[PDB]
Amino acid sequence: GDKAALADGHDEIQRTRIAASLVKIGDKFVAIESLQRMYNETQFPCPLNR
Amino acid sequence: EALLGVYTNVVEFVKFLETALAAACVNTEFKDLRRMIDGKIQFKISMPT
Repeated sequence: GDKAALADGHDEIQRTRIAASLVKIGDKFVAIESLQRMYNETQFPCPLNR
Repeated sequence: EALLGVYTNVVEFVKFLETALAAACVNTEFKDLRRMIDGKIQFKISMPT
């Protein structure tokens, strides 16, 4: 019963079709990303490059 | 004595557009090419932040 009220945002919210990259590790699916485009175009440093 | 065979060569015509180097350049015909002084290329680089 509590799950019906714990999920207070995510009943009504319309689903959609988003594209990215996926992978299988064990039995838990991970999305893989790179942040090239957000920090190569604009002469700002990528925060992952520690 | 005799003349058995008198033989020569033929040079087969090889033009430019038939070679696949012509995929590395974009050929535009132009007529009066001595009349030109220069060309100009006008870029526009926008850049977000």
